[PDB]
Order: sequence, then C-alpha cells, then structure tokens
Amino acid sequence: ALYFQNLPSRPANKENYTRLLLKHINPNNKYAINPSLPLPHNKLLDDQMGLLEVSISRSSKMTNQAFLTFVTQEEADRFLEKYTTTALKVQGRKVRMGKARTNSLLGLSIEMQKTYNLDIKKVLKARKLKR
Amino acid sequence: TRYYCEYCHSYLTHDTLSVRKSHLVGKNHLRITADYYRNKARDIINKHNHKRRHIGKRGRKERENSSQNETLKVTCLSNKEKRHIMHVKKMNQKELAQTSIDTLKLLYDGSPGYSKVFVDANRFDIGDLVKASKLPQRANSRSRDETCESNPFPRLNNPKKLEPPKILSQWSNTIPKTSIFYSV
Amino acid sequence: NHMSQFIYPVQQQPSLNHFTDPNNTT
Amino acid sequence: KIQVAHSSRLANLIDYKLRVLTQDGRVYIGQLMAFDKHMNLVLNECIEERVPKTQLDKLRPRTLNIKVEKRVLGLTILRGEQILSTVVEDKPLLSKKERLVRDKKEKKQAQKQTKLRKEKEKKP
Amino acid sequence: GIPVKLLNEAQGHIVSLELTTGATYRGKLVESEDSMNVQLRDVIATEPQGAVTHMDQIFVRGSQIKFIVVPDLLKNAPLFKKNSSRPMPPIR
Amino acid sequence: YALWLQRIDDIMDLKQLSQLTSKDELLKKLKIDINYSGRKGPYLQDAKKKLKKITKEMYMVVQYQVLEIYSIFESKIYINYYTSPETLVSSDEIETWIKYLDYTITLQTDSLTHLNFQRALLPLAHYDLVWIKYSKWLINSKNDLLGAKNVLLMGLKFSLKKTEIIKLLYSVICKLNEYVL
RNA sequence: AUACUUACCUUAAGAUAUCAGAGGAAAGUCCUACUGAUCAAACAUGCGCUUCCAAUAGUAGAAGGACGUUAAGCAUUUAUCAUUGAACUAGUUCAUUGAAGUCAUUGAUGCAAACUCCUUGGUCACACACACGGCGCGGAAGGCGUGUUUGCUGACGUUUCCAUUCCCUUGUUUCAAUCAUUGGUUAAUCCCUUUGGGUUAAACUGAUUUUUGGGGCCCUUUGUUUCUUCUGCCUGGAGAAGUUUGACACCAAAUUCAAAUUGGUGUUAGGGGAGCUGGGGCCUUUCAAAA
Ligand SMILES: [Zn+2]
Repeated sequence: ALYFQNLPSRPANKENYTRLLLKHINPNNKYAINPSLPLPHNKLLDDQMGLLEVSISRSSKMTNQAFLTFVTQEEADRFLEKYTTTALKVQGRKVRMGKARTNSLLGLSIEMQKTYNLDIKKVLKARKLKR
Repeated sequence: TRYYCEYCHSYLTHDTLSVRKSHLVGKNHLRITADYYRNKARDIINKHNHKRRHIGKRGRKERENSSQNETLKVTCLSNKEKRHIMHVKKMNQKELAQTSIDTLKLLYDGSPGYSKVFVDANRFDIGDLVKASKLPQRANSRSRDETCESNPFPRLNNPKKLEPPKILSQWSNTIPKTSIFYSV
Repeated sequence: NHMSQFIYPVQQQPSLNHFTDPNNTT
Repeated sequence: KIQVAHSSRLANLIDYKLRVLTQDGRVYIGQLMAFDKHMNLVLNECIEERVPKTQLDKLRPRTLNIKVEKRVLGLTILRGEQILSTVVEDKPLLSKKERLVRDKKEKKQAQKQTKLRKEKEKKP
Repeated sequence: GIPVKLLNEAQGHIVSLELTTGATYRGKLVESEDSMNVQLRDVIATEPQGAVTHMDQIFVRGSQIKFIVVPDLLKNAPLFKKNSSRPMPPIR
Repeated sequence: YALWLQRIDDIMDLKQLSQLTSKDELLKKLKIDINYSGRKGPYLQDAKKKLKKITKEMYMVVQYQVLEIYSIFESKIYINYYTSPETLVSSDEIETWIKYLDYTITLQTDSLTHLNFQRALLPLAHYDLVWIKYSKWLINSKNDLLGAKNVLLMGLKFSLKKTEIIKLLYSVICKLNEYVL
C-alpha cells in the first residue's frame, strides 16, 4: 500500500506502463525480458524485494498518480526508506510518494486469509457513486 | 523497344549499343547532363534544413534567472544589403572550392625527376589513363627523357622569386605597416 | 565576382638608414 | 516496433528502410528505392552487417550480445541472385499524407513542364 | 529495369564491386552491359583474404557480381522520379 | 583561416560552439553560455562576433610570423631541391640558409628545428657546412653528444671535403669516451 | 532553331478480373455503360477497435547512432618457403643463392566500463486531483466494417462538350479603457384598442468592430516569418506591388564587354471565414410492404 504522484501518463497500455515503471524501480529485475506478465486475481508477486501488484486507471481524476502495493506494511515502508527521501526519477520526472490513505485491496486478501462483504459494499457504494 | 534519355528528354528509337553509346558520349547530351547534376548538386547546399522546433514551457526558475539578464540587441540588414552579402559569401565559397594550393609543384620545377612525377601525363599510375582520357578532338609538352644535364645552374637570371604569402581581404589592415629592411 | 578573397600583402619601406640596410657590413 | 500493411508488396513499399538477407549470411540495411523483375534492388544509405566466425558460437543454443562487424556503403545495387529474404526495419521520413502532397505537386509540375516545352517548340 | 539503368548512369565514375568469390574490385567503370557484366579501368583489387594488388584493366562476369557501390550523388538522378512527363514518341 | 571563419559562420546553434572549445572556457574567458535559455538568436550573433575577434588576434600573431619568415629568409631561397653532387649553390643562398637556421634555432622548436636542418640539408648536402653546424647545435644547445656523433657519421657520406667533419668527429668520439671506435 | 555533309541504327507476340445465367450475330466464337455472385483498385466513412506520440513542480529523460575518446585499456595468440656450405644433437644456430611477400604487432581476437558528442519526438490541453483498473483535441502506424465509383493507370488530340466563386490574415494570446453596430430584460412618459400592442429617451446583459494601454508566451524567422519582388526592422512584429498559357530565384557557358542571349534546376506557401458541393450519424413529418 503506497501512493505516488506526477508519473508519466503517456504509455496507454497497463502492461507496458507497468513494464516502464517496474523498469525504473529495479533494473535487471525479473521482467526486462517481456514474454509475459503475471495477473493475480482479487482474493504470487510481481518482483522481488517487496513488490506485488500495480494499479493504474485512465480516469481524468487519477491521471498521473499510480499506486503500488507490497507484500507487507514493513516492506512497503522499507521501500520508502530504501531511497530515504532521496527522490528517484521515472521516465522524465522525480516522483513524490507517500503512504496510501486507503489500505491495499490485495493486502486485504492476505490479511483476512491470516471477503464477500467488501465486494458487496463496493458494488453498492459504486452504484451510489454513479448517482 | 525505344531508349528514352531523360536528361535530354529526347527519345532515341530502337536502342542499340552503338547508337546509345554514341548518344551518351555526344557533346550535347554531355552538356545537358553535366548541367543537370550541377543543379541537383547545388540544391543540397541551397536547400535550408528547416528542422522542426519543439518549444517547452519555460520554468519559473529560469524565467527569473533570465529576466535579470539584460536583453541583447539584434542586427538585421536591409533586403538590398543582404542580397549583395549573400552573393559575396557564395562567391567566396566557390573560391575556397577551387583553391587547391600547388606550391610544391612550383618549388621542384627544376628537380632532376620533375618530369617523371609532376607532369602527370608521363607517370606510371596515372600516365596511361590520360591518353584514353584525351578528347576525340574531332576537327579544327615536357617529355620524360629530360636529364639534369639541361639547366645545370638553376639560377642564371631564370627564376622568379617565390610568390608572397596571401592575406585575408577583411583583415588586410592587420599587417604590420612597415617592413624591417629596405627592399629594392 | 569583383573583389577577391585573398590579396598579396603590400608594406611600407623603412626610410633606409644604416640599421635597416640589409647589405650593411661595417 | 513497426507494423507493415497486412497486404503490402515490394512495389507498395518504397523509401522504407529495409533489411536484406543474402545467401552468404550478411545483411544490407537501408532505404529501398527501385527493384526489378528478378528482384535486384537499389538501397540508398546501406550498411552491411556481418556476424564474425568468432561470435557465431555465441548464437548456438544453450541475454546474448553479439558483436556484429558492419561497414557502410552508400547507394548500392544488389543482385537478385544473392538475395534471400527481405524484412522491414523502419518507415519513411514522410507520412502517407505528406507523400500524397508531394506526389500531387510533382505531377502538376511535370504537366507544367510538358506545356512549357510544347509551346516553346511550337511557335519558334 | 531501373537498377541496371543506374549502373549505365555510373559510367566514367569510381565504383566498387563485390564478387561472389569474396574479392573487392574498386576502380573506375568503363563499360557495362544489360547482363551486368562490367569492365573497369585502373582498379585496386582486394583478394578474399585481404591481399591487395593493382591492375590497369579488368572485365568481370555479371553473374559473379554481388553488390556494386555507385557514387552517392546518383541518388537524386532522374531515374527515380515517380511521376514524370514524357513527350510523344516519334513515329517510325 | 577562411575555412575556420566559414565554419564559424555556419554554426546555427549554441550546442555547436562546444565543438570549438569546452563549456568552461567559453563561460570564463569569453563569458558566453551554451545552456543559456531565452531568445537565443541575437545572443548567438553576439557569440559569433566574440569568437571572431580572438580568431582575428590569432590571425594577427601568425600573420606577423609568416610575413617575417617570408620577408627575410624564404623569399631569398630560390632552390628547395637536391640537384646533384656536381651542383654549386650561390653564396647569398648559403648565407640565407645559415641565418635561417640560426633563427630556427632561436625559436627553440625542436621538431621545426630538425626539420629546417633536414630542409636545409638536401639543397646543399655536399659541402660539410650545414653538417658541422647541425652537429654543433645538437652538441651544445640540446647537449646531446651521441646525436652529434651520428650527425657527423651521416655527414661523412654526403660531404665531399670530409676533413673538418672527420676532425670534429675525432673530437666528439674522444669526449664520448669510445676509444675502440 | 533552320539548311547541307558523314556515321550509327530500325516493330518478341498476346492480353487488361473471374464465374454463372438470359439475349443477338447442334458446334464453337464475339458481343450486350444486360442480370446475379465473387475478386481487385480508388475514394469516402465509421467504429467506447490496437499500439505510439519527452522534464520544466525541472538542469532531466526515451529511441537510435559515433565510419568518437579513454586507448600502446585488460586478457590472449601471431610474423615467410626452397637449395648449398660450416658447427651441432642423432632436430638447432650462422652465411650465401632463388621464389612469392595487403598494410598493420600502438596490430588482430576476446572482455567490459566510463565519458563525450550527433539525429529524432504534440517537449499539445486540462489538471496536482486516494483508485479497482477510461470514455479531452489532435498526429503517426495498423486491423476490421459499411457505402459509392471504376474494372490497370496516365499523358496527348477532338466536341452544340460541361466547366465558371470570393473575403480576411502571415507574431500569437489575454485583460482593461473608450467608440461604433445588433439582440434580450426592467422603470418612466405619450398614443390606440385592469390587460395587450407600437414608439421615445434611460438603465442592465451578451455578441461583433475601431483606437490606446497593460500583461503573457515566441521571434533559430539564424538571408528576423521562408509565397515572391522592392522598401525596411530589436527603443520592433511594418509598408508597397504581384500570383500559373505568368512571374521569381539560381546554375552553365562563349562572346560581347555589366543588360540580354541560349540551355537547365527549383519556388509559386500556410491559416481562418462566407458561398457551392460530396459523405456520415441523429431528430421530426409524409408515403409503400410485412406482421
Ligand atoms: Zn541524351
């Protein structure tokens, strides 16, 4: 569960955009190769040293900020003091990141394993946000 | 078939190695084609690159750092002026194209092997080719055998002293005004 | 094609005293 | 990378930078301009790439990095006998619309040439 | 075809050759036919193994030629004009 | 200088001024910036003037040197080539080679010095005149004694008189402490 | 360009989508701006179709190169054959005679990094917005689909052929002041038949235009807006003439002697609006068929 800012919006394909984003974070990671990408279903890891999944929408509200989730909260923070407020830069820009106000959704699948009501609530409050 | 010569734009009927070889060697076709590549060659120097401009949003920092720096004046010549100066510059480039400083050939003129090397008609590598390069000469020397025995004393009122080194026309007022010694 | 890029330098003569005389021996 | 038109023949593609394979295992990359009945073609700015005998053992089955010795030779004319297969590398400096524009202007200029020649021949 | 016509347009200019035997003949092109067999003048030869020699005149078979390198300024030569306007052919 | 001035004239961008000299010397000595961001055109036109001035100065110095070297020496030298062992050279030409060699020695440029000895050596190789001097400047100025021995040895071949060269050569070998030679 | 002389030489063949049905001149052929099916090209036009299109909230970054440097980098392996004589172990060194002999050994092969420099892109608009993985305007490249036209395509010639336009602008954008024009709302007065209509002057609001001022960004447009020519410009963004059987620029010559002559290459551009015209989606009305 972690939150970013001012990322590149321009790549339009989520699996290519996670390629670029993952490429800037960890050079010589699992995936510089591009046969395939993993897709964990709601309720496996993307990259070693804490990374699990990546989430990006196309909405004008969420445009530039893409969110990352991690295996556990202490590794989620461990990624943050990896750089220790020394700004990394993705394609063109230094990113300003912080802790997500909402808990990681796939982290809730791990927490409660240690979830149908949440999926009902999401359909309901989504139906109301449509209104 | 028919051979269309697109340089001359004139057709020649029923192409044959003889007639086509005669046309290609022809004087008129020669002038036309040579002039054609003269134009197509002058164009790449004439054509302006006109590369595309990509303008980004100037940042708040460099607008403030560049605002304190005073604005420089620009000079723009009149149309009548710039036409003339472009003519002059182009004619100067054409001059630097044809310069090819040969002074070494002027230095060795009286050397014993001058006839075998710098005459270039009687050489070995380039010698035999010049003969076939001679024009058909339709209508209307320095032999190699020379020895040192001719012109035994290179100076008997024969030679001209070496030509002075040239100078730029622009900076010609840079020259030291007076010589150190009295020449005649 | 009137003016040319290069010229031969022309230069003034230094009054011919016994110090600028290239033939002086004594 | 680059998507070639699903139906595009050697005539449809001009000025595209190509990649040409010969029988000897060397490649000529460059802009195609003309070609012929027996498929000997003319490349504009082309560079022949070669895998040395010493690097070749690196390609046999086990990230590989091959040192490919290449030399630049401009405006060549290949021979159809040597050519093996052809692949597309890039797309031309100009878009399709722009090439339509220059084609139309070139044709109009060509007609103007025929008129200026005809009426220069007729009266004198 | 245009590829051979460009070789005819290269007469009297320095060209390079690659024979399928592996050699390299660089020198001035005197003659060329539609069978692509050319003859060159005052040419420098590179054997397949690199030994370089010099010969005054050479004739090569077109079937053995692999590629020919032609002076670059022939790229814009009129053969490559796509839309071109020819006059009417003379009646014979 | 015409090629240099032209190539300065054809520079269309600030980035191409780093080809002349590095980024630091331009901002320090001439105080011009390549990273300068703003309306560049008049700034680059100022930069071409500031770059052409110093080239005009280099033109001042090098012109001075060339005009001196020609006006004194090179204009007096009518024969730059070897001819034969039976050739004679004029006395004024000898004198101008001698003084041209003293001047070249004064410049203290070793490459151009050895060059101007070998340049002076082929016009007159047979006298022993320039052989002795070219052994002297190298035995004293440079203080190289073996090089002097080797000069006198190569001088034994070309020079016809050989007596002065072989005397000075006896001396050089004595001081070099080679007695068997 | 014209006339004369001399030399070199002359027509591979055929065809222009296929299949099927009906008709005209038992077999076959030809033909039907005839009818259907399929195919192909061009032109339009659509798809919540697919991919891509760079930082200014900063001194960056992506793709591709160097036929660039460090760099004699580090680690390896290489430098002719034959004949005769002397010595020599039982192959080695030296001298002489002959043959050919890419250069390189600072090379060549392998290994890796750092640095520097070149070309390219919408460096667009809106946004700094706690989500479960969209439905901003364009450009590039594709895939799929419908519709029209045509049946390879283009010059040339002929015709009761048919055709047949304009305006503004060439830094841009924004705000403010004032001027002018048009439209809507409210209050008052007058006239006609408490209500309705018209006119008047006045007030508010929107749109368009003229003059000035302020601000923003751009001026590499480098021959200071590149559609020409002429005038001209940084305390400025301007003015005049002109736009395809024409004009302009430039290259080449030999003479005359600075114009022209003849032969060639290239430019004649971009943006907006009005008109006219083609295509697509949507809505309303009218009609025909079917349930
Ligand atoms: Zn011709």
